[PDB]
Amino acid sequence: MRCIGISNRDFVEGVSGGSWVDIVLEHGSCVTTMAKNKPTLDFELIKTEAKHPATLRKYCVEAKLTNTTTASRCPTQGEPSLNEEQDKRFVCKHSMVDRGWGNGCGLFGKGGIVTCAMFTCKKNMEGKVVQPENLEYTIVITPHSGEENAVGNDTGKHGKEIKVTPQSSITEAELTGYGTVTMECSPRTGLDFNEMVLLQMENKAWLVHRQWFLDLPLPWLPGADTQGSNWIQKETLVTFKNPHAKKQDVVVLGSQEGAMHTALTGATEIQMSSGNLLFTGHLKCRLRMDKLQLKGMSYSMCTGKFKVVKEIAETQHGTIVIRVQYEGDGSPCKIPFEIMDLEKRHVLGRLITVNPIVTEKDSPVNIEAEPPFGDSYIIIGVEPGQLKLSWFKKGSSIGQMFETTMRGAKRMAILGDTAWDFGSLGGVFTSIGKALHQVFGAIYGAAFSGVSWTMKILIGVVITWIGMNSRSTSLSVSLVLVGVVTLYLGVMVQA
Amino acid sequence: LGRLITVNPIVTEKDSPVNIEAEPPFGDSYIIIGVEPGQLKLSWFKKGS
Amino acid sequence: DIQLTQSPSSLSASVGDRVTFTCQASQDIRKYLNWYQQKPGKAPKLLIYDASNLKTGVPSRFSGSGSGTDFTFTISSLQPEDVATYYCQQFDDLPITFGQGTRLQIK
Amino acid sequence: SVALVPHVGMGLETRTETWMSSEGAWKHAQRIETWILRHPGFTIMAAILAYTIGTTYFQRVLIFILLTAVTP
Amino acid sequence: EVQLVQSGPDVEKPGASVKVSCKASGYTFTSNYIHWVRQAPGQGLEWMGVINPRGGSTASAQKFQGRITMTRDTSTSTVYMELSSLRSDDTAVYYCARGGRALFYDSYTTPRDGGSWWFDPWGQGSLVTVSS
Ligand SMILES: *[C@@H]1O[C@H](CO)[C@@H](O[C@@H]2O[C@H](CO)[C@@H](O)[C@H](O)[C@H]2NC(C)=O)[C@H](O)[C@H]1NC(C)=O
Ligand SMILES: *[C@@H]1O[C@H](CO)[C@@H](O)[C@H](O)[C@H]1NC(C)=O
Repeated sequence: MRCIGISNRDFVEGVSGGSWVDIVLEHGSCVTTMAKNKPTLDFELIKTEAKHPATLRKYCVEAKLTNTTTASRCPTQGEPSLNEEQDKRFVCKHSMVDRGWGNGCGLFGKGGIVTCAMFTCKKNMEGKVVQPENLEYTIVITPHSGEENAVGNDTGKHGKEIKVTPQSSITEAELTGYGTVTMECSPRTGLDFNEMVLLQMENKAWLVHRQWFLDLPLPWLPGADTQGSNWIQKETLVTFKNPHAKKQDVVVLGSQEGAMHTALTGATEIQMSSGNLLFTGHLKCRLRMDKLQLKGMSYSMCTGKFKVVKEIAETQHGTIVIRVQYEGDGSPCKIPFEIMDLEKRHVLGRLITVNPIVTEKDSPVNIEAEPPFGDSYIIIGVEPGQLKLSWFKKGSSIGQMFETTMRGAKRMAILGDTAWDFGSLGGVFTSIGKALHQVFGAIYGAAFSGVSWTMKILIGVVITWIGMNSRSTSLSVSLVLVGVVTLYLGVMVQA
Repeated sequence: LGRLITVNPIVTEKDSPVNIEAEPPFGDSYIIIGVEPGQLKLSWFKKGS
Repeated sequence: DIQLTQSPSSLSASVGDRVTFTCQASQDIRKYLNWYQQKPGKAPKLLIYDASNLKTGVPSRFSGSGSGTDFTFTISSLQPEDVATYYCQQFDDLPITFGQGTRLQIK
Repeated sequence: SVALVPHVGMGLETRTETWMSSEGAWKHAQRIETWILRHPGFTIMAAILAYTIGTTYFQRVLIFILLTAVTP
Repeated sequence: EVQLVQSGPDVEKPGASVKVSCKASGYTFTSNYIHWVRQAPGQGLEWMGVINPRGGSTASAQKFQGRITMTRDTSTSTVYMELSSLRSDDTAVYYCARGGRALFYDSYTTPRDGGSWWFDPWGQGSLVTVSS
């Protein structure tokens, strides 16, 4: 359950290795896995909670002025001074105007002049950071096989919550019966914190990488605060008028809050109310399944006479869940579920309940499977054959491989070479892939980082052009690589 | 492969926070102090090159 | 933030009785918690640190317990000189905070 | 100010949509084109420059689209 | 011995500022953190802030943001708390005490932590009243 309908999902066939598997899962996604045995399990990822933050920065989006004395000496000797220029809690500026007999005093010249203002800010940004510690993931790992009510409703208790923290490991999990399961995270391979900043505005928050959050303009102030009111900056805030000649003036700059939104676009937000809500991100766990029963063994095959309720329920491509309600005696006996061709048994489906089972009797047990690209004849019935349902799966085969390639492409993007890890145990080829793309894309994808939709696509077409006119066969190392990485990564990103 | 610098770490009188230092490789590292029920494994990553 | 709840607010008890307090934390504070005794007009005083630990010079009838968010302070045998108000203290994160206190009344 | 440096290319992205979500790009284009409509002369002179310098046809195209990009 | 002598009780007018002193003895005055905790009569304990004797680093709670300065004299081995814009709510008794910790400068949570912050080696308190 709990996967169905989320689309975007991750079928992982087989394990081998004697044990393990490599799963890369995030948030909006989820994962369904299988082996030649052991029950099909689903890994769905929910809230990530980093507990202890620590507060680095105070940005204020709004302030006000008052008091605000000013002075001028007269228009040579001296550059004017004012005592409140002392306390940096004021803001100060020198300017030059003029004076004379009209001003009354000396000398007829262009004078120096100064001003200062008291500075106070009501609104802030709380931005904090979290060390790659005190942070944890929570997972629901849900069994298939019946037990009514939803392929869905992630609420409700089946796959526990299996929490995990880098401070611990090995992720020992248990479910009813077979439910012994071993997972191992690699959170230190996760979002790469210490590059990260969590930023709380009035409520809404945003996760943005550190440097930019350092370099960002607007009034500075360090995490210590403590009455300090010590704000650096303010030059970019609070602009000063100087109309044509006389005097000068100071102006509260006005709230930038929205403009700050316009800035924080291009960043995943985060809700933070109590301590953390953190969503998104991704993680990599490795799965050792040894330790798993098939959930029932040595039974009798049903008896006969199933009655269906509901119908077909094709989602994505494949899984085709069906709901059925057994009628009879035989008690939790296996359900003879089969998927077959026309007549003349060639029989091929593939079934994911694996080993569906009747429960206590009355309860709407359900199933999911993968018919071929074409016509499908599905049969649950045995002794009087009791049932057959006609089905047709449109689409085909080639299109399937194609779309699959699209998914693997997106996964090469978004997630990087952890993507290469997302399969399992390709021996050499997989590893050498992860490394080649590792340092390779490490150099190339980044460095020509920090660029947006426009400049990306455009630089793409130009460099692929210069490739098209290149000589010495190096065009390919231009060109095919070029256009691919550039274009394909062009439209997919920036979401 | 690591390389361990406590060399031959040792328990004292019992209760006392004994400590260790070591040098993991340039990459991923899996550190294990545990034996009979395998006890504690800790995941680590050393970055760098 | 680290809201510390203290229960109950007050208790009356006969001498020799066993008495227990409970403090509940809005966040997991792990082993950081404290138990004060304070007699009126006196500065507060130490009893329990790390939620588990007596101080030297403290009578043995005192004890403390609990781990993640929840904790219990205990006096095995109520003694008259123990009349005071008691507290629990969250140190974690350093927005340093106390429990509201629990007063005793001897029977 | 925060008006620019809008944390875009950066990295880290994710599988889930972020913020202005298929707008701010479309925004960027529409506004600059708008400003083009408002100040056609500058387009004219710029294009002329493209026909002046380099001019290696593809070159012209390039420096032209840049002189469109050039307005802040 | 481990000891604290605060200055005697005082009364001030609203909006004013008051300066309370905390003198210590029985240890190295730079070896322990200082914190100020207030108790209003009809209330319990409230944590005002912190100063480090060594080096002068300081911090304060959000409630007293803007209102409270902390300083020291190492020569006298003494700390000074000061509150500004006194208001009737401020009327309470104040307390000062220590910490064993690591230093240079004053926060910590991961290092050591706890150990009778202000229950065994707490000053005698001092009463301050904001009144007209
Ligand atoms: C998702 O799970 C919940 C929890 O089991 C389901 O709510 C249960 O529904 C059955 C149906 O009769 C009740 O007997 C239970 O008492 C309900 N559990 C409660 C109220 O905690 C919910 O129905 C499931 N989702 C769907 C769509 O069925
Ligand atoms: C600013 O003026 C107000 C009254 O106009 C006064 O109460 C306040 O103290 C002044 N602030 C400074 C910093 O001089």
